[PDB]
Amino acid sequence: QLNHLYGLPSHAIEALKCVFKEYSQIDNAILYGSRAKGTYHQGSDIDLCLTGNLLGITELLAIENKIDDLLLPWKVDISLKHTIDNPDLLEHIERAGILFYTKE
Amino acid sequence: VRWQQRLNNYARALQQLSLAVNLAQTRPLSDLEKQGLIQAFEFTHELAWNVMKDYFFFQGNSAITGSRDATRESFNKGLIKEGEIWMEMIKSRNQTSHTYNQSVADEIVKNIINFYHTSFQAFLEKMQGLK
Amino acid sequence: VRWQQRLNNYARALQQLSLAVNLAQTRPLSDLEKQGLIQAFEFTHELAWNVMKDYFFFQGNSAITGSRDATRESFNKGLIKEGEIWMEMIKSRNQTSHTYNQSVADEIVKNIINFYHTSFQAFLEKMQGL
Amino acid sequence: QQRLNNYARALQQLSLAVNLAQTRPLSDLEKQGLIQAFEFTHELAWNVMKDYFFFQGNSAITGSRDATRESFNKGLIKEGEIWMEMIKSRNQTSHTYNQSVADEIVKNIINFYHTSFQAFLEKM
Amino acid sequence: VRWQQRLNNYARALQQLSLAVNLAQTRPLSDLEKQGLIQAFEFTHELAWNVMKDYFFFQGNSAITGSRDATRESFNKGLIKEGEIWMEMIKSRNQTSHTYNQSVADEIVKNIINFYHTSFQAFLEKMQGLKEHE
Repeated sequence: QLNHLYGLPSHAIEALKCVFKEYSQIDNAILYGSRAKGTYHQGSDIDLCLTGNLLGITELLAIENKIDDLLLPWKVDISLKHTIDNPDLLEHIERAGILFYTKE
Repeated sequence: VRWQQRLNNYARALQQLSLAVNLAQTRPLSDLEKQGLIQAFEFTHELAWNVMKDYFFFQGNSAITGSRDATRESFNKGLIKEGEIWMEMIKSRNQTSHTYNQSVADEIVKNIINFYHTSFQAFLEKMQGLK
Repeated sequence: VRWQQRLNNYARALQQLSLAVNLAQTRPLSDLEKQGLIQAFEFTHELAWNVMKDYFFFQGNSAITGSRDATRESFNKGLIKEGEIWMEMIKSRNQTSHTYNQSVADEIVKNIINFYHTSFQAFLEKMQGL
Repeated sequence: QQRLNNYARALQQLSLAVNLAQTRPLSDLEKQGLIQAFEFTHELAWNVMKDYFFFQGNSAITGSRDATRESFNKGLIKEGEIWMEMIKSRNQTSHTYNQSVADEIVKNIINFYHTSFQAFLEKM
Repeated sequence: VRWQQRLNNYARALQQLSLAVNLAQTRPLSDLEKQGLIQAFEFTHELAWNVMKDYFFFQGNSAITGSRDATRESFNKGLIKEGEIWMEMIKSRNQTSHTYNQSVADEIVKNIINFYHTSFQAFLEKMQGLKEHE
């Protein structure tokens, strides 16, 4: 109930940022979907898109396994940017996507 | 049908757990009674997440395997409202073997009395309304 | 709107399913091809019932918890006219883990070819008409 | 072994609950507590067996059944039937909300399991 | 006792998967055959992790709930060696329910042919060796 952004508590956002910090191949991560539009309900998914060039499906599935181990209640749909060929999905990410994490 | 029998067994288990919790909210429990409360929470939560799994299979979702998947899907589909509490329930389950250290047992008992019982009752009311 | 994007993805999946079906109607399929047809059907049905869920959420309905509730509400609301075939779709989905038994796989592909594909096309037309 | 210490503590707490059971009737919550005591005590015990056999160059122990059978074959336990029944009780834990299952488990705990646990501690 | 029947079913599923993987070794596969290959891996892995659960229940461990707990316990107790590969299997399942991605689809097929099949066969050889009767 006590949220920070996107209807999520601060510690959840930071825990995900933590898992992304383990991967130097992640240039950034963009939040899209309902939590980026404000049209989210309590148990809504967390839709994230990892922008990175050195990221393969191997790292993709490893990150998903790490996220799962965080034991968060929300589901996380993670996807690599350069692996998407759905024009509609791309349009939505570039129009309504919020910068969720940045590598520094 | 299957998830409705699991829900009846869950209701019985939650009756027992509610007796235990209500005893805890009126007077401090001994170590043995704390361990018994932990055991009651354990079998109640087992029944609960199996109820979620059965219900979602009945809905056409056969991808759920364990308590994690069941809990997350229940949170996403509105069966439960406080997901973090159910994830902590799972974490408590994972600590069952270390309840002989009184610190772990006390923490789990606090969680059972202050949070898990309300969530179990809410889940029982929700599922019963979907029969 | 969410249900319209879901409907676009569902149209893509149903087009792939239509390719697989037209192949099945041109010549017999190997066992591997039957497994692939089952997979395409699963993609299509998942996307279809999620389209239904999204559309009803646009109507102020949050009580859709899965494919069964979505199908029942689609029948009650007129989105689909033969709820029995969609209940059979749910049965086929729940049989997915046993398709190594080739009788189960054969039953599922039979249902896909003879019934499910047409219902998917009609559902696509209906949702495009809303 | 370091795990033998924790086993001794868990067994001490289990003994307290058993000694209490002999003097007066236990309530349902206390019966469930005794079941949980047996739970963590037996977990500690069979993991003790596993560690002891691993130190002897035997990483082929995959669970409590393998450890129990190996110990029975090495005289670490004298009545392997009691430990097989213990394994049986462990698997009935989710069903202790049924009064019959709980009473069966509790009876087995008080009559046989406690003595076996104590004898096993003595040997280790 | 129950894990042995499960193991037999797993052997049959693996046979079907082996036929597909060996076919892919002789020639490329069509998109339909690739989806069939994924389907074969899915019902092979579903049976595989249920064999782990059933066996550990036989051993007296009734704490395992899902494929995650079952894979972790299998690696810990020595039933499998490539723990990470089996964890990758888990996140490769149920891609029917997670939108669709062609590139991802192709990478799972590559992982099935180059790693998963071998892990399945080794797991079958280990479990069959642990069987003593029936």
